[PDB]
Amino acid sequence: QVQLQESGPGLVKPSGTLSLTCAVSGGSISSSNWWSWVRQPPGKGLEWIGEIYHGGSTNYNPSLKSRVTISVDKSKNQFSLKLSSVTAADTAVYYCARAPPYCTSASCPDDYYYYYMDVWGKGTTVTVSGASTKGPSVFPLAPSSKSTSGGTAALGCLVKDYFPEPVTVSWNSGALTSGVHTFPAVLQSSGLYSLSSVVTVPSSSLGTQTYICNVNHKPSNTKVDKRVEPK
Amino acid sequence: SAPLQLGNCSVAGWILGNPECESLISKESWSYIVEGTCYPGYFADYEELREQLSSVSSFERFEIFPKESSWPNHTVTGVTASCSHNGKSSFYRNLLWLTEKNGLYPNLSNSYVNNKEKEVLVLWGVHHPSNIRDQRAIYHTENAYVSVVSSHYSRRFTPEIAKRPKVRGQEGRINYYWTLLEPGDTIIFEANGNLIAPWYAFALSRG
Amino acid sequence: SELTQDPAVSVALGQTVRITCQGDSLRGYYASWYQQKPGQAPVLVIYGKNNRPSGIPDRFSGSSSGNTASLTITGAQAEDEADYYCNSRDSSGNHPVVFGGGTKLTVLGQPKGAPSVTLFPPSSEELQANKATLVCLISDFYPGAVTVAWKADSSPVKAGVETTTPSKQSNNKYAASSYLSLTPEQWKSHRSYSCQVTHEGSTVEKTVAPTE
Ligand SMILES: *[C@@H]1O[C@H](CO)[C@@H](O)[C@H](O)[C@H]1NC(C)=O
Repeated sequence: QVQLQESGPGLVKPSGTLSLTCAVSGGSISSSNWWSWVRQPPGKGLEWIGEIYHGGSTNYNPSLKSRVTISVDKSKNQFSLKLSSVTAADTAVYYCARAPPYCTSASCPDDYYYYYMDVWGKGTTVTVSGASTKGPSVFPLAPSSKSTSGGTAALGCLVKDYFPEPVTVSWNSGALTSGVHTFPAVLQSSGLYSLSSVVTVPSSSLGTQTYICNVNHKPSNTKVDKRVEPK
Repeated sequence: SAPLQLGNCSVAGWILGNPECESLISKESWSYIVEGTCYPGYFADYEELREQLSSVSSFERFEIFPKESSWPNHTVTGVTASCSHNGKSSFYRNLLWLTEKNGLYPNLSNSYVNNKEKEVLVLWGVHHPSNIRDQRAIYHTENAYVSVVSSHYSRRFTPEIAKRPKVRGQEGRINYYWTLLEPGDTIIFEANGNLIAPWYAFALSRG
Repeated sequence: SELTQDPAVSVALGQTVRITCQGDSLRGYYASWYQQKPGQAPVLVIYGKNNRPSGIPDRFSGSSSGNTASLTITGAQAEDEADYYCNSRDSSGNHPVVFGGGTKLTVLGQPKGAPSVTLFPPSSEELQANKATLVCLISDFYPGAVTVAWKADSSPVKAGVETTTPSKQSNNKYAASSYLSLTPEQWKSHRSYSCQVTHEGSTVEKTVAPTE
């Protein structure tokens, strides 16, 4: 019933301030709920950041209290997160979630002593680096009759030279998920990322059907709809 | 004129629906009683209620407000360890612990008209949390009100918070109140929180 | 306090596994469990005393005994291979929330598969942009141990090679990608380029050429 939309920049300079915003739909921010924030560094586990009650009371992680500030804006039904003095340790994936109300005394029903986070945001990747944002160069990976293997052939798109993470690739604006496989990005020596998204498509259709990959790199607000034709 | 025997139960626990008094309520009439709060609190006009229940002639337990339909957009599944039964947490058989649903406790109202041609015994409770943090966690509102009004009864409850000594593993209290509804009379409940709503009532003659 | 759990555990398909999470913050409040698959967000699977959100099969069951909460998966399946985190709020002080270290669950009994290799030559648009890149895509191999070698006209090549770490596809098989960056004349001046993919001593090699 209640969903969470996340917003914010994907790149933050060192010593700067991280700023994210979570938007509440299907419910009022002024409800008995603890709006929380969670982050996850690359390759590590989940880390709780803090929570805020709609009255204004906050509760933060003791290890991050010096640099964390969580606010609430009842005018727009949103709650934000601000983290100052960022370093490479703050490069992580950040989530906004919802937690139920709870009690400190025994004068409550049993269901008010649970802790969980059932509604989550989709996740915003934040990178701490001094480099500059760069849009991607999308090149087609055309299907040739030498890379074919039976009644189906493989075609894809090459997303090259972008920064920072991430990049999402869909095919035919979502109307294609037959064999869609998007590979994790690779990090070049120049500091720019690159990944490929390939799809499995029948050998009979490659000559007559038009296939388009929809590359999205929101850190630069760039959307590239590239068409992949046979050679 | 056989007596009604409660066994190990008191009149308070029997009339409220204590989960430890489920095997009782065997008669429709009796001349005297032979004889208890699972969630601590005060029982107002208790010994006067025992006088009025000492001898009845047409006793009957009915559902005053069904578990569903009566209180929409409020949670009705509230149970506690103070009212344990078979190791499982439970609550009174005749009362509902109304709590917020989806983070909201909207202003609430419901009424019942006595069309059972006898006197109807309606009982309810008023919950007093022990800290203001849990008050807003359960009922959203900070200043709560509970309005009970009939043609011969009228009282508004403004529950406020205090830290009280530990009793039955609990430090908050629930005060229990009751009133008699004459035939044709109407009773209306209004609250924005802290209401232990009536779930089952009793119809009786004589007293 | 803090929550500690074993970093890894394995279970065969159709059997039962018990992921245990220990901490002094478990007696106070009730613990919750999350399932997280690679590249995705965590989803709540257990909260309270064995209460499942709508959409979680009854194979997932949670329990607690003292300072120990457990997540039990009955009749494990291949779709259950993910990370599992316990979560609870501490009962003292400002009541901070602590996450467990997570438990990587591996579901054993998956059939082994030879890698499937597809090598793409540089697109004409990239060449006309004065750049060349060879894309070697590997997929559907298990286990996820794969070493890649590139060849220019049968001579090994190490300059310009970038290979990703093996990642898990939706079918629980592993996949990886290899890139060799060239110049449009380094590409056109050779006879062929190859991508050697080794997987348990067995090598699959695909070859592209500018003339074709
Ligand atoms: C409930 O009633 C009180 C007084 O009658 C009123 O002030 C309050 O606004 C009502 N609740 C809501 C949600 O409006």
